[PDB]
Amino acid sequence: STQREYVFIPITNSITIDVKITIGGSDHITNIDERGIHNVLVITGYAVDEKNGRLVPTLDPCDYVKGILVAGTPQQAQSNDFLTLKLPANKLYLIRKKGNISDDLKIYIPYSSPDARNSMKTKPVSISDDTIVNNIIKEVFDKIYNITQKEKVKIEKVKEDIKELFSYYALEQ
Amino acid sequence: FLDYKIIALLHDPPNKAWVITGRARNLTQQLSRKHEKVAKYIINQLFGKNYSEKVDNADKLASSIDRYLGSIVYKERSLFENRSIFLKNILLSNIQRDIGNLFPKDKSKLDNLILEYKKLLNVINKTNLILKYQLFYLIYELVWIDSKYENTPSDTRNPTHTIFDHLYATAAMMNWILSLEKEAKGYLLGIDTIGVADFISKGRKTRDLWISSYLVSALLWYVITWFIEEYGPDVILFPSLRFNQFYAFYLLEKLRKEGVSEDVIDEIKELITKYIFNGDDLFENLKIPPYPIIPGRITLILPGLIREGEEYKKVQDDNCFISKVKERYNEGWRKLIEGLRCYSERKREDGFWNLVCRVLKLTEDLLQTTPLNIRVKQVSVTEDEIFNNNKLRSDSWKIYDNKYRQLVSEFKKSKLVKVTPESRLKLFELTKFDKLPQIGEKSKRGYEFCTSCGVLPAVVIMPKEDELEKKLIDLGIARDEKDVRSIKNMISPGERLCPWCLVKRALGAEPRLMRILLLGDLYSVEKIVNEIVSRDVKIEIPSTSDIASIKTFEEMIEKKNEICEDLKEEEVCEKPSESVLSMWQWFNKNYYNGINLTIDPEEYWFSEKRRRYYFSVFRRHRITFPSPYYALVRADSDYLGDLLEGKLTPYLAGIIDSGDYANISEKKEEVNKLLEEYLVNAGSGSIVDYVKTVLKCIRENLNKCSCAEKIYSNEVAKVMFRVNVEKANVEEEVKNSLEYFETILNEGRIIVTPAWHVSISSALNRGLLVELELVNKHKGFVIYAGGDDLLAMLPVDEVLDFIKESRRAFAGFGTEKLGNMCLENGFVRINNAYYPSLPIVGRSYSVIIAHYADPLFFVINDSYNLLEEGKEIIRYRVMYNGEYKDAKKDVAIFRYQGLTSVIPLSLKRPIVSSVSDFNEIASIIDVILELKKRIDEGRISVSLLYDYEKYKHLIVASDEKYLTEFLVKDWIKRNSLRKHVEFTIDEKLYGVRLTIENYPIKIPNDLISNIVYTLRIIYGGEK
Amino acid sequence: KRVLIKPLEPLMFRSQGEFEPLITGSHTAAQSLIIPRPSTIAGMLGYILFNKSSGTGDWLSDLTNLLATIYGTFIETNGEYLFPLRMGNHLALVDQQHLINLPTLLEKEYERREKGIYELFYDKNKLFQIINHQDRIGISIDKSTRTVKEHYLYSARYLAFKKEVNYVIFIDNDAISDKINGKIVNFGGENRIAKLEVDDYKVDTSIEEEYYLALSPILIPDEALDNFLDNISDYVAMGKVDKISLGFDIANTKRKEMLTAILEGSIVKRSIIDFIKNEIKNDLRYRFSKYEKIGYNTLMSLCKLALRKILS
Amino acid sequence: LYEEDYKLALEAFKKVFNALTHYGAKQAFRSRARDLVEEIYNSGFIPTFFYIISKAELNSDSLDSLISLFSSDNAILRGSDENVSYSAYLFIILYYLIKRGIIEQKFLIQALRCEKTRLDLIDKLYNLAPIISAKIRTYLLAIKRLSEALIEAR
Amino acid sequence: PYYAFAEPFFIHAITHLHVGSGSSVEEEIALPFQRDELGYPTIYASSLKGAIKSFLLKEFPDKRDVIYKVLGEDENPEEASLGTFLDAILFAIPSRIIEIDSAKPYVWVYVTTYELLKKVKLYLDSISQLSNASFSNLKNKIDTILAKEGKNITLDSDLKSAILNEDFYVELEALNNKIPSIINAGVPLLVLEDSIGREVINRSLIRVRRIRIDRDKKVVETGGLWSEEYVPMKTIFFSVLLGKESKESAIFASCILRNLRYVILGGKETIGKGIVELRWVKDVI
Ligand SMILES: [Zn+2]
Repeated sequence: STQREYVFIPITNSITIDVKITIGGSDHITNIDERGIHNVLVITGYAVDEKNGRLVPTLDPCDYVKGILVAGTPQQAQSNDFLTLKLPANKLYLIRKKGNISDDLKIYIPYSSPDARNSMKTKPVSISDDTIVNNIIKEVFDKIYNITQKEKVKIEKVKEDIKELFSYYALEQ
Repeated sequence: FLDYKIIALLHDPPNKAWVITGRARNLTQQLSRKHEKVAKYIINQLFGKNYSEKVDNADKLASSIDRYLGSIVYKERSLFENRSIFLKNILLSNIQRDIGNLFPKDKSKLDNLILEYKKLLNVINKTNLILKYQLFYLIYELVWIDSKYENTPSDTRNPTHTIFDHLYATAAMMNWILSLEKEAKGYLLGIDTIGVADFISKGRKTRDLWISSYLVSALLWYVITWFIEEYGPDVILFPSLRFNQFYAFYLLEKLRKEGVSEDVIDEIKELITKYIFNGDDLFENLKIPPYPIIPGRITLILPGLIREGEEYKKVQDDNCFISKVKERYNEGWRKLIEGLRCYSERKREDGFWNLVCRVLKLTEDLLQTTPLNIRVKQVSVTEDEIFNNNKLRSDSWKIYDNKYRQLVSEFKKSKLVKVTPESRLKLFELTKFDKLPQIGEKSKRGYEFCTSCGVLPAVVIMPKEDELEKKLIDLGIARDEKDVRSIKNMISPGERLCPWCLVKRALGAEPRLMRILLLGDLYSVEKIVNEIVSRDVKIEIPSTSDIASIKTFEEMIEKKNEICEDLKEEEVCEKPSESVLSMWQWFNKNYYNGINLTIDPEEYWFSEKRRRYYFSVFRRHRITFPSPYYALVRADSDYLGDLLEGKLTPYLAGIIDSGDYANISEKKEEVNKLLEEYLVNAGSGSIVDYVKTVLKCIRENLNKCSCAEKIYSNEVAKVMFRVNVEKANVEEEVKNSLEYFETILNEGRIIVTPAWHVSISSALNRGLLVELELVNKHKGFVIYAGGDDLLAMLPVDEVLDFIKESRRAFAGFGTEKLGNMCLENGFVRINNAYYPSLPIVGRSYSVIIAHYADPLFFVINDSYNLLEEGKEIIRYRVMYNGEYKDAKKDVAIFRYQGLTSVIPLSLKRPIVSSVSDFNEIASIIDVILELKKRIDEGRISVSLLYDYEKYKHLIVASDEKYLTEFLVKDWIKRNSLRKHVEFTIDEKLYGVRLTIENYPIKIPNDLISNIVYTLRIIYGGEK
Repeated sequence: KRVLIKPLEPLMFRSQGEFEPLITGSHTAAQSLIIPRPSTIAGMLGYILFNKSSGTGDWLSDLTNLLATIYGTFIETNGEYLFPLRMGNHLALVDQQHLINLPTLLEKEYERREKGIYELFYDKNKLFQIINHQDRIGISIDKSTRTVKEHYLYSARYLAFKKEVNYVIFIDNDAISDKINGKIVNFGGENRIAKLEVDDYKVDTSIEEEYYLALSPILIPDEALDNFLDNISDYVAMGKVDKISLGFDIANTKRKEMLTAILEGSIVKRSIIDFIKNEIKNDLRYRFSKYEKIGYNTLMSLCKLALRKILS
Repeated sequence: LYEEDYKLALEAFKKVFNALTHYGAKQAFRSRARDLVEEIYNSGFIPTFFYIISKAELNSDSLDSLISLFSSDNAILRGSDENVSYSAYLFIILYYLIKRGIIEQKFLIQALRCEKTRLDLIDKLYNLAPIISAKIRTYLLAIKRLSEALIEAR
Repeated sequence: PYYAFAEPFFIHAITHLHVGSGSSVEEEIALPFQRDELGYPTIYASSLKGAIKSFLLKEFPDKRDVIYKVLGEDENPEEASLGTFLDAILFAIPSRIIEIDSAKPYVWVYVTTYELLKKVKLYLDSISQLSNASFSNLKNKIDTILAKEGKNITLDSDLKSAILNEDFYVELEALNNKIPSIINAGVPLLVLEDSIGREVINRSLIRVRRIRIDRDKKVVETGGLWSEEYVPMKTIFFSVLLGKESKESAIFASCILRNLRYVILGGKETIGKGIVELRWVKDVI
């Protein structure tokens, strides 16, 4: 049917090769129309493993991680370490809801093993160092959204939101 | 198009149902698609048709029925061949009206009216400007209904639309259908005001109240004045102007000093008097619309361009739009303050104006901000959503509904944070140092607060009591006696007023100044105050003690000939030579009865030393001592603001609650029974056998596009005739109709469209006029309107009947005429008219039996909360198709200093499903009225009220019907002085229980106990 | 560290015409704030530690020279911690279990979030199970006439508690949390008594987070007012902003000040902190540091019990 | 608190209403319902109860009718109006005492059979006369209302 | 500290009492008593302090300055007050008893509930700290009683059962220990549980319908009929008079407080409703 994938947005270079399909159908959940990014999904209760940044399953509700949603199943060499599920479009913490969904959606999430050997003394990290914000514009918003550099003349507007909208926690271990 | 949009509003002759399928064949005979000819004929002297693409999709994307009766049948009159002109209800589907032999006729009767415009429209000097459009947008209805012509429905197939509403929705959508070709940024603008009741309640003396409710409406009116000529009329979408005592006033003034002729206004002022105003005290003789009838919940539709004089800029300015509305609102407040300053200078020497002349210079930095904040959103549409590269795009029916959902969700997202307008002011510099301007007593402890606003630091302080005369001279206010008179007269000693409440008292002493912002870039900021100086139009305004004394007023009036003898040693039988014009119709129907109704009953027979006088005067002249209690009724509609979105909550209040629209699939079994029944009744003629085929095809055994792939039932038989349709593709009859109905019964609401909104708008306006005439038929006094609600004072005796007559009128079912709104059983019926009523949406009243000397702020805020919380906490048993369920809204709450009683009004959850339902609306109030008659006229002893305490627990504890019947019957018979009376509870009221949880108010649980509580409240209010 | 203030009887914190959610039986000339503004707790502590070394001062420099950083204030039943929650002229008291998952409610679907809001303020709101709003009428009597002394009739709405309730505030420098323990004081209002009882209950004191909860009114300098009241959606998500008077100084018997604030219990966004810090950077900033010193600008993490000031 | 007694009384009255066949017995029962409640609280419970049983004529057949009336619903206690109504009111009092556990039900249904224990029943009631004056007032007044309402005056 | 000394005391209603409040909730009463928060009668500290001040300003007219200082001034609020009463908490109401199965027959007993005892605890706890005369025995009685919360307990032995106020039957679980008499009334003291103690107390309040008669024709005047609610005789309230050391609070307790014992509280003094006796609980236990 119709499926999509979640993809973390870290500050570490675990971002290059995680996607396989760019359009899937004709549309993606994460829309960017003349105002900045929309439909940014947050995963609460789980932290990251930035070195190969993957979702560490915690129970702390203080821990949240953010990422964008696009269509596709990742790289066709996976699904024995990832989160494949199906929720009727009402049980997803999506920020900047612009449109509607058909009350059904198949999602993929990059998941990690807890690494049950250490105490998860986590810590959140913010998006700064526009140099990183610059060279991350290409790797995530070009191979995925071709409309950029054609309809988004306001790159400087969609730059600040990266540094103010997206954030997450990390183990730091 | 701009200044050519009349063909939009006029595309059809309102005798459109009479020329379809030859119902009148002689209309196209003696003349120099079939109906569009006379349409093209009647669009004369100005322009032909704009059918290339100006009106095409606008008519397509306003009717919301092209998707209902098929896109080709919607444009093939000769299908289902309906000679029968049935008028249908918009909200209902079964309420009908028959239309016969009352229609304009060709070339000898069609001219009896078309030139009567040109008796009053043409003669004025004008380069075909939009004032014609501003003098056609309203008086078209008037020249029609004055020509005793019956409003015809829109489509002989689906007649849930009056031709007038059809063409007005056309004109409305025309803005969008035009603008989204050049810049493609048409808009749906929504203006809203924050904390209306919170603001109104900030006053005293009932003058502050009236003018506060008038401010909240004018300051919003002034916003559209800068918008009803800037890009002309027809734009203000939901608050309609079809019956609007503010559009009228503005017009009749706009035909002065703009296009002023004399015989013209003679022709129309009397004409506009009948069908929009009805009040002998017109706009004139007050020079102000007497009723604040702007709700605040207003929305507008926008092209996306701006004209700077003979030249409009097709420029985006995407969001540099709503800030213009905000600066216009601020500029209206600035204009009102400037006018107050000018009027203080013109009144340079007069006490009450020697103060405003003083304060309006003591502080001006503070008053630069409005005393009421508005809340504005703006949703956007682009040509990519109307057309697919040239032509009408799919889902174009869905957008307007989706856009309105977007706007309402923007609003409900802004309700989550309330910003009191006082927060806008800057006070840290003043309140930290010795910087506050205090007149009178400068409080040595920094400052004090207003005794009306309550929160802001007052600027004026009048002493409480030393001798109440000298201290005004001592502390730099009076300095003489000619002015301390007005001082003590307009603001009582011991008062503390902030700047804003001081302005309120000023305006309540000079209402005409509202014109300053009531016209709107139509006069000069000094022209109006000059007209005010050149007159002495005194205005009297009822107080609380005033309205607490209607009956004794009328008994002095009926005893006028034997009372003035015992009178005249206290100057009450005097006559005031001046012509005071109150906005209180009951005063206008009196005060020429040799009685100075312009007095303060608080002073004479509500005082502490003089009442002992008057009671003696009363004890020998057979008049009851006055009642120190008035009533304060306040209505409000259930889910009206959510009826505008199509949700079923107004049809089933309590059954289908609000929150049930997240996972409405849980409540599926009823939403079907509502919508599919509506539809199969929606649309008379032969289409009934058509919508019935597919109604359940959605999931019975047919999947998507699957009833359309199997059912050839009738469409193939409505075709194959002479020349009718030349496109053989018959799947289009159902290929998309199935999707239409699937959306409808999958999303659980009616597909919202501009026609829906303008129809409900005109309905709200008519309901206003009705309720206004109803309050005035009683001896009450209106304080507000707005469709959603109504606030008004009225004596304690005329409450119940009023309420009983209010709801029944609000549901379009009455017994007497309303000036000219000859009410029907579901329609309003102005002289040979039939406009649909609001028969399914409920209504809820709040009543406060308040002693006159009570703190108006508190009584108004309590009347507000006792309706808001009460609206969402009360529940009661309602018979859902026989079996009982629990309802939420549609009650009437009474309050007599704590003593409370909630009275339901429907007890039948789909409010109306039969012409006989109207009889049982608010019937419990008729029960109470009958019982009051039997108790007062002495057929049932008073002790029946108190003797209920013993039958309370028995009747409450009996779950059997006839047993409670016998119980209540002998409770009635025991205290039944005649002993063979037939006063009998309606036999359904046994068992109706009311649960009120999660709040500490004490409410009886059973209906029969609430009835006696209501009776006790009403009686004890009259003593 | 943490201070408990149990009211020994109904008690009133005067409020100017601010609370109208409650269906009042009769009127009353003065309502009572549900949670005492931090000016009141500040002054209540300052009353105990008052000497003649005071001298001149805008009632706060002299006040700040007596105490540590008071943090906030919230309710405390037996075990439970109730917290203020407001959505615009509509107050509520709820426990932590329902704060933890608000952001989703504040950003979810239309009708889902309407459901959530409704059941928050009506169903799970434990206010009316704690606070009863009893009204008291008072009069005076001239010993001569032995009747009511004319013009002397005041009506006040008190705050009556149905069960043992404390007020929880956190402070520092237990060098004063000794001279304060077990001391009954005239906690703000017309001569009402509450008992102080300090314990040792360590809590977090700094956290970064998307959404915060204002346990105490956040003060607006009014130089930001103009450029703040236009974009509330950037800063506040749910609550109420309006002018409040700080209080009434006992030093020189005057109303203290007035400035727009975000009332106790209000969901603000993390865009608040940068705004306030990067709006006032001068004598204003020192003034507002004096303010926050007595528990004014306070947030609380919606996830776990952790506080933070704004300008520090 | 005695706010369930407005339902208990309803049940007992429904029973004794469907139990009396001759309408004259119903009107006589109404008379008793009005008369006895004053005496119970003026003259004491024990004197009024002695009066009631003395006018009730506790014979084993009418006693069996009452026993079934406790459990059945069609039970027909018959005889004479002025004598079956007193038994009906005694049934009212006993229905109360059973359903409020003031006296144990099995003990009652047993002592209404064995003549010897029928006297120990009266003894028990003597040991519960103060308790059965406070509890039963509301119940008996409800029966009074129901009697005046549902049984048409003679 | 600014609260150096406390002073708990009982308020024994010699006659009936009426400390009014405008018609507010009117469970068919037009002039109700002063409710607490739960529904129990209480005396606001405002009324209590005002009446006590008014009384002392006559029976000690020379010391008008000391009364002024300790209890606030009339027109000179240059200085606050140095004494302060807490809201008088209802402590024990009388109630008519028909005691089944008991030795020493009684016609009336006192009645309290665990709610009232908790409210009294709150006071005694919050006071013992500064109170150099720690009422450890009294507070120990009150927190021993509170151990049995949830049972209709009696502070005596020989009740075992009773019918209170001729409508409510209670099985009085006794005290498994011996407790000295809280007051010097040989009458027992029942501590009922709540929701049954609300009835026995709610029914022990004298509600009275009153009328006004036309002086000339021995007939009622129209509208001259209302109801009132009094607190019965022998009722006992509890309160504390706080204080901050002032060197005239010393004399205010040395001369004034230990001297006075009878005071007129509440309204309707002409109907003789309000003579009340003040017993300081520091000389008794
Ligand atoms: Zn004011």
